[PDB]
Amino acid sequence: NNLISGQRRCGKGRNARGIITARHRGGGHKRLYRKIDFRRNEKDIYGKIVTIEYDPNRNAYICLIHYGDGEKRYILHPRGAIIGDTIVSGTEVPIKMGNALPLTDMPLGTAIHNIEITLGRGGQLARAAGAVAKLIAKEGKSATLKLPSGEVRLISKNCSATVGQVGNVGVNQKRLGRAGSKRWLGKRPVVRGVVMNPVDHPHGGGEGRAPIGRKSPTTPWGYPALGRRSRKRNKYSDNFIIRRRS
Amino acid sequence: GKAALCLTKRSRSRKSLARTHGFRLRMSTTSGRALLKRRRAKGRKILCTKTNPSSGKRASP
Amino acid sequence: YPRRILDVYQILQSPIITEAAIKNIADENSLLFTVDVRADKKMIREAISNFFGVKVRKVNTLIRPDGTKKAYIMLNKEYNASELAKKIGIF
Amino acid sequence: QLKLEQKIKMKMAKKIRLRRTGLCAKESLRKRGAWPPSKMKKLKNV
RNA sequence: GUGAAACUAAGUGGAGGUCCGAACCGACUGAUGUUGAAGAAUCAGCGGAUGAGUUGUGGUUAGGGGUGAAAUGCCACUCGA
RNA sequence: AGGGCCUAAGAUCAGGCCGAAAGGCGUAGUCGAUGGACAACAGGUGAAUAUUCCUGUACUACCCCUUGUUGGUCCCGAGGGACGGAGGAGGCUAGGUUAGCCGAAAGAUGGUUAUCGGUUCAAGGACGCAAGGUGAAGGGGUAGAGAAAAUGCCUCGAGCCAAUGUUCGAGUACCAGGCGCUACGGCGCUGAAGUAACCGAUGCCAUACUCCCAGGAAAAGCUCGAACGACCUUCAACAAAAGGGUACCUGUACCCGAAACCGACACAGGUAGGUAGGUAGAGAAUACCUAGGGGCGCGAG
RNA sequence: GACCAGGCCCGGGCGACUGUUUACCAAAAACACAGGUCUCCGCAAAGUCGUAAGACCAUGUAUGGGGGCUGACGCCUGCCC
Repeated sequence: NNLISGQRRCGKGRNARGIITARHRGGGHKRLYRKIDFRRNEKDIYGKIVTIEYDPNRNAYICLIHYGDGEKRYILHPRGAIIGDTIVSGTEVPIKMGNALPLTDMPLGTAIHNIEITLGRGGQLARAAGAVAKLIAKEGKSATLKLPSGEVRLISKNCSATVGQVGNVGVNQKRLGRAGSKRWLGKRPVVRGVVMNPVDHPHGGGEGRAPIGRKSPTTPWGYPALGRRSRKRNKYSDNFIIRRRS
Repeated sequence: GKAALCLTKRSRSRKSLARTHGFRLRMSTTSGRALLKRRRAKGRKILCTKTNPSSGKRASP
Repeated sequence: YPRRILDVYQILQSPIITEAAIKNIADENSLLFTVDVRADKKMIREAISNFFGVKVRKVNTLIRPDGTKKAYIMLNKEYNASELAKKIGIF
Repeated sequence: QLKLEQKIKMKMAKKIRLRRTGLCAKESLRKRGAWPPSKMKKLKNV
């Protein structure tokens, strides 16, 4: 195993300056990092699954592949798959669960994942547990995809995608059950707004118990949370997006 | 009580104190270099207290 | 390239003359001296051997708290430190 | 028929790893003091 | 005991922000102390005490700032700057 | 013990980017133990040091010489170092107790020897593992860009892994007690017995076993290895053997549950770790004690 | 038999619960909490910090990530734009 490397960034709520920009982090448990090939760019080399194991750094499980020529890679476990199953990346290849193939040659309407937005990079979309995309159409240079959010988006057709839904569908059936469970998961407590003083947070102060008194529900930094968009405006990708979410 | 109180000092290694306030620290920073200017100007005998030798007698290994 | 720090021909300041040293001459067959603070064991053994033409089983050195290095210079079972030190005015 | 090619290597390997584990049993018993057996025969106090 | 599940008696097992209780960490009540033995203690009892646990070493965050399980509390007996 | 080795958090950062200046970001590297890697124990001595000096017995790293092979060395591609919590059972020892063995014995009082002491030995070398655990540990060739990892072949007095234990170390000491010193301190001579039984750890086996999920550092030393790219090369590089010969810097005093650190005080306070005796007790609580240490720097009524 | 070594019961308010908090007058009914709901964000993500470069988010990608409010669990949560 040369894929399981202890090379954390450490602290990991703190920026370059050294201030807590991303809030409610720390405590946690020490964890390692499994590199995962989201590219799956070992082309025309026939592969075999061997073990399904726990990634501490994810929702979904990881799958250890042994290739025919004799090298090993970690990937995302698809839903139906088991130990000793078979896969391959390339152009031709069948549409059997867990195989990798560019979006052009794929069927119309198949549950898929690990999709690139830009050719070359790797695999950004549908990576969580139960992640699932459904190719709706195709148009010239583009393929029209429906995402896990419930949004239809034009992406480039030459881009890669791995067939099958992503496994471990039941991780919504946790109850955690106690403060301590979320504490050792990495997260930390979240102090409400209305509780604090006026100097700290917009809702702050107020004698007795405070109603959220200032006409709007506010962030810590003045910008109305609870209804108000924030998708820049005239962003580069704007053209490509077709729909909303749910 | 069992936690003592309002003793600002403790007994702490001269390593750490020299890496916080020592000569090599003051000498790096431009702002801090002009503190040594003021110290030689006033003519204080000991410039920056809290300096240690890497060598013996006052070594903090 | 020999010396950690180059120092001198000189090095050796003087022998220590006291009641402990006299007894250590008889017991251990060993001389006692004050040297350079920047003096090395290797440097001392090359000096004293090459000076008197005598062998040195081992040297062992310390820095008394003022900052002056004092060295015990031990001699082989062959060479006799009592008679050697007699002809350098310690007896 | 070359049936001690294990016991050529295995013996010396055992003698290596027993030395190594002996020395590591020393190293870890220095760190947390409690080594030089003069001290250990001296002390038994409460 | 059932088509098999379900269910139930005894064994095995050692979970638990489990229990009682030293070290350890705290600070609920009183008494004492009030030009004190101490610029927050002593004494008698008190809560937790395998965890959101305690702590050594070496580090990080800086005042129109930081940090805050949030009192405007803490940031060298200094804090609505 | 640290440094001459290694890296984490963090730090600084060549070239590079960004900024009125000061500078900010950031890679290659370089620092940075609280961690990895590495070689010594007993007895002895002395106003003040002792794993440092002395005596004995050890071990690590280099330079000789006997055999050798033709290249070494670095870069470099691998193996490995290498890691969690909790729980439980087993085997051991350290330590304790009791007996035996040996020496001593009036302790003024009814009885009484039923009394008092001693009974000790480390590192290391050589050598074997049981109703302790398990039933591939450890190899050898081969294909395919392939020397390692990986797809198929065979083979294993079917066994391994260890802490303890047997010996030397140690016919030496160490030693309870006796026989002489001469004034305020130890010191010369002598020297018996030196075993067994039971209890037994939070210590070791164990970086072992089971279970659990919150999924448990890095880098060098080490071992392979085939390349390519450089250097150093025939008064030479790597392997083994006894005997030799050789051995850098700094710390070492003293206090350190404190009258010496931190609290202005010779202050009822705070302060990381190690060793853990007996009787009673579940117990590191408690009570009374041993070894060891003290009677609290105003007293008298 | 000494030291050592639970007082117990019945009824109500608030908070579910272990937890945290005003060092030096407040330990609670205050904060947090598992759970719930709303709203933002398709990755060159929203948000945050910076004059900038760029850093966190995340070596994560909608069963994920940011923010508002409520506070286990049970039954619920009406009228007004």
